[PDB]
Amino acid sequence: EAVAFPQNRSCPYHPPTAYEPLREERPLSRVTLWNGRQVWFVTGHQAARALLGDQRLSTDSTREDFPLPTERSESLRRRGALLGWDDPEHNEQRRMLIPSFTLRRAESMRPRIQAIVDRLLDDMIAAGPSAELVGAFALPVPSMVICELLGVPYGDHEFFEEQSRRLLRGPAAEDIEKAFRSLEGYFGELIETKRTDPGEGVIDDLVARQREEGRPDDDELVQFATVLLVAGHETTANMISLATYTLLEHPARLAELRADPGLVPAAVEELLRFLSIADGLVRVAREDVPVGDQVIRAGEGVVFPTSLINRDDSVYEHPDTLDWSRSARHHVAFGFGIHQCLGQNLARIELEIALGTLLRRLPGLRLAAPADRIPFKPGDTIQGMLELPVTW
Ligand code: HEM
Ligand SMILES: COc1ccc(Cc2nccc3cc(OC)c(OC)cc23)cc1OC
Repeated sequence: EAVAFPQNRSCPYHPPTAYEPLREERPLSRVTLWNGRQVWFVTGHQAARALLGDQRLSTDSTREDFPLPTERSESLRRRGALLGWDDPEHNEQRRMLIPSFTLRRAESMRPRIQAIVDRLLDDMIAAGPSAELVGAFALPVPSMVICELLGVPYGDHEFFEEQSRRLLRGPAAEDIEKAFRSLEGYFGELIETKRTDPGEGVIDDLVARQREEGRPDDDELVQFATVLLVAGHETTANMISLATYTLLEHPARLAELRADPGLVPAAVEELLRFLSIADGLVRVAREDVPVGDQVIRAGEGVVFPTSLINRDDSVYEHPDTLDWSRSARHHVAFGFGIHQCLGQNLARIELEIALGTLLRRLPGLRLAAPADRIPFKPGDTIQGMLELPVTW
């Protein structure tokens, strides 16, 4: 009768079935972790937005009291740049990157994103009448965009796409570490190069702050480049793959987007909301935080089940249904407040161009395998498809 967290989805595009009873307990419920530790489970949309702006919640997975949802994550110590930091140190870091992630900067990259998407679909269409869309499209689009974002030179695009793929797919754990060391090593060299080279992108922008205000040291700069890739790659890739699967499993919603390409921006917001692939943001209370007449005591864990929060029926009528006309505004698929996704302006435009161009170019797109033989991620990680066999 106590509900374990995290759990696997049964259906790639719905929250795990066991959480259903807890949806009625707003704004706070509770779940049990692998070791019997109980944590708060924020089911209320308004409560979730208020808590995610609260400086008394911490992302510091270095603390002995930080809830590690799995036994496997028990090995989490170094603090990860931006997300693994509290303010003021977190804001100091974010302030240096924010100017690279304006909506104007997002908008300026449309033609570069269009060219990446067009090149990958041209290659996929030329290669044959079927594809594994995760490897052929969903995985390389976001890593190639992050190339353009960071200012990786064209000649290095292949190496970068490959090493970023090993990072996610790494046949062996040794491939994941070699890829990581290879990219950190590579970012090191590219910073020296960009000292004695021109360059547009986040890396040149941070070489500029460095000179102009001593600001990012070279090790910090490498950490920023690494987290940007890691935060930007699988999230975007999994939205492309699971959005596609989901669209193919809802023929009448897919037909409305084919009919009216103008709906695609609204559709991307509704898919972010409905899919909520960044499921289960984790905090610990540093101090007592009240919510109504309930108190989250110092040292107690707080889990934000993105997928349920984005299906709060006091905000979204018929929340478990895909609807292109119902405002998906104020969704928390990119989080909210202190740690709200830095790359969300860019992510939205990648999704709009990737899905918009796929639909335009491949009107016959359909699953090339039965939908229940297609593997998807377990409950303890970013949700999404591991493969997506398609034909057209
Ligand atoms: C569909 C794509 C994406 C989704 C669904 C997504 C989701 C999220 C979420 C939910 C958070 C908040 C995590 C928490 O509060 O615990 C986050 C943070 C972040 N995301 Fe994204 N994200 C996406 C794309 C990207 C991209 C493209 C970048 C590119 C650089 C990026 C960089 C970041 C960074 C740096 C943070 C930490 C911000 C901070 O600590 O202040 N993300 N993302
Ligand atoms: C800056 O640090 C990061 C930022 C984002 C990510 C990717 C990510 N973003 C938001 C929510 C996430 C939520 C996740 O699990 C529920 C997850 O599993 C690997 C990755 C997530 C990884 C990061 O690396 C530690």
